[PDB]
Amino acid sequence: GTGVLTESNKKFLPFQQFGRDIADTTDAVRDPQTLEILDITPCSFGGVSV
Amino acid sequence: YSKHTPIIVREPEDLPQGFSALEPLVDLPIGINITRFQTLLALHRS
Repeated sequence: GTGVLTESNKKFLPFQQFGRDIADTTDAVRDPQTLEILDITPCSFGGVSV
Repeated sequence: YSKHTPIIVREPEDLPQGFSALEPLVDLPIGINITRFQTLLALHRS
C-alpha cells in the first residue's frame, strides 16, 4: 500500500499488531523491527473541477 | 487467556457481576486431543 506514516498515539496492546478502522482497512501497523506503532493515513487525493 | 482483578469485599462466594475483558497471555502452538481437565492445587496443609 501507499500513504503517510505518522507516530500514532493509539494505545496498542502488547499482543496487538494491526489496527483497522470501521472498514476492513489497515489504519495502523506496528513496526516489526523497532516495535513502533505507526498510523497509515492515505496519500493526498481529492477531486478536480474546471 | 488470563486476567487478574482484585475484588472489593469478601462477600458470600459468588462471581462478581461485572464486565472484565481477558487479554491473551500465551498461544502455545501444540496439538493434543483434550477431553478432560483437572486442576492442580497446592496442599500446604502442614
